[PDB]
Parts: sequence; structure tokens; C-alpha cells
Amino acid sequence: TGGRFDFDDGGTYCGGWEEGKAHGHGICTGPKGQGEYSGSWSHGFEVVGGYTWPSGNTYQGYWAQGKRHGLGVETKGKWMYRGEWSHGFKGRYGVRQSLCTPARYEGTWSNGLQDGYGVETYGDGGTYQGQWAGGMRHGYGVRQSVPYGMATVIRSPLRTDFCPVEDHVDATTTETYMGEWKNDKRNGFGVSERSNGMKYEGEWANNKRHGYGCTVFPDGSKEEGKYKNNILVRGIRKQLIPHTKTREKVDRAIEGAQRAAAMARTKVEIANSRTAHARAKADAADQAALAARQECDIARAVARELSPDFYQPGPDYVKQR
Repeated sequence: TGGRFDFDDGGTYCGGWEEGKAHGHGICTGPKGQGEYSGSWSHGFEVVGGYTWPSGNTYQGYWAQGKRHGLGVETKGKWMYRGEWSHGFKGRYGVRQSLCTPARYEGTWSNGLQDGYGVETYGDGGTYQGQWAGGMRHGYGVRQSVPYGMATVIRSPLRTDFCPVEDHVDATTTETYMGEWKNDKRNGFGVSERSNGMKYEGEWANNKRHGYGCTVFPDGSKEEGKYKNNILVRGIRKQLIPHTKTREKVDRAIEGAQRAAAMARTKVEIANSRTAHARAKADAADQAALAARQECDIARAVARELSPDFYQPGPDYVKQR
């Protein structure tokens, strides 16, 4: 059977029911009539259907225990996510993609944040591949710039593709960083190398050379010792009449950076695997979203027949967006 029920909070359920619970197809609006689910129900819970927020953003896919769960597609402003959901949040595997450019992330997620392994393609076409935690590049991974003249101009200290931006560059130069990241920044041991032959091997903090390391310039000359915020503050040479161990500390930092770069390459391989599984789950989510739109159409017709004057707000939400 079917019916219309009002909740104390101002929302409504209109649709099929059995044993005092939503069952079959039906529409349910949120408190004060804001937000709308339209789709199938089993024993009080959504199963396959669409949610529309007042902004016009939508989720179309599967549900469990009252939440987005399993495969589904979310459209939120200029970003769409296709893939798996768990207890209302993105994950484990899926793809978030821009509606108008190739910028995207493919890989794993935790609680709606990029987390585990994956690859982000930035607006300029450059990438990060490797480990993520809590939405941030964190662990080991590789940053690949595009040519400098094409790369997005971002202020220091947030910029991560060319670090630092200084005069050993031309419009064609690219930069790669392979090594450790902390909290979205180059931090710890790592190697940066440019296509003009410049290279730094050593320690980083806050996207800057910081600690011991060696820079080789395109002409083959070197600057090495202890860096503070990208500035060399102690060189290798001892004073005329001196104990210090700068030479040894630089050599140990170079070794640490080369090991971290190798580890980052290992993490890239895992991240590439995760992106292939994420793309497969995104394609599966496209099918889940189609099923949800079909169930939504049935639910709209059921509620229109039961309660012709009940306002289903979802279509107008999308129209006004």
C-alpha cells in the first residue's frame, strides 16, 4: 500500500509502506522539507535511489543503514565523484573529476579524503603519484611538473612543483621531486631534478631545502652544506684554523635522499595499481547511478499518484542550480 506521513521535524514520507515502515518506492524529504530522497526502500531503509540537496547537488546510487554506501555518483558544483561509498563518505576506491578540465584524483579514500595511494592530476596537467593521508600528500611520492612556462603560478610556500622558483629555469624546464612528504609538503629526504640538469639531493622542510644537502647546477658547479629555508647557511669548508663534520653530514643526507627517491618510485607503482581499480569502480558506479535514476522515476510516479499535491522539491533544486 502507500500513504503520506509527516514527521515532527517538518519533512514527509510519501510512497509505499509495509509493516509501518517505508517499503517499495517513495520520496522522503528532510527536516523542514529540505533535501529529498527518491527511490527504492526495503523495511525502512533506502536501497537504490537519488538524493538531491537544495543546492541542486545530487547523489545517485546505493544506500545502506540510512547512508550513501556501495557504488554511487555525486555531483557537487564543478566536481563529480564516481566510485565506492562507505557509511556516507567516499571510499574505499573512486575517482573525483572536474566537470570541465582533466583535473582529477584516482585512487583510495578514507572518510571522504584522499588517503592511501593514488594519483592527482592538477589543473596544469602535472601530477602527484604516491601516498596520501587525510587528504594530503604524506609519506613517499613523486611530483611531476609540466614545463615551467605552462605550470600554474602558485605562491611560495604552497607551491610544490618547482621548489624554489629561481633563475635556473626556462619556459621548457620540468622538475621532478621523488622522496618524502609531510602534511602536503616536501619534507624529509628527497631528490629534486630539473630537465636542465639542476638537482638537489638532501633534506627538505616546508617545500624548501632545509637541513643538509647538495645542489648541482646546470653548469655542473655545486652548492652544498646546511640549508635554512632554501639559503645555504653553512658550507663544507672549515675555517682557516678550526671539530665540524659538514662534509659527512651532507654525504649522509644525499644517501638518505637517494633511498627516499627509490622508495617514492615503489609507492608510485602501488598508486598506479590503485588508480586502475578506482577507474573500474567509477565505471561500475556509473551503472549504479543509472539504476538509481530509474528507481527515482518510479518513486516520483508513485508519490504523484498517492499525493498529487505533495511538492517533490528535487527537480526544482536542480533547475535553479
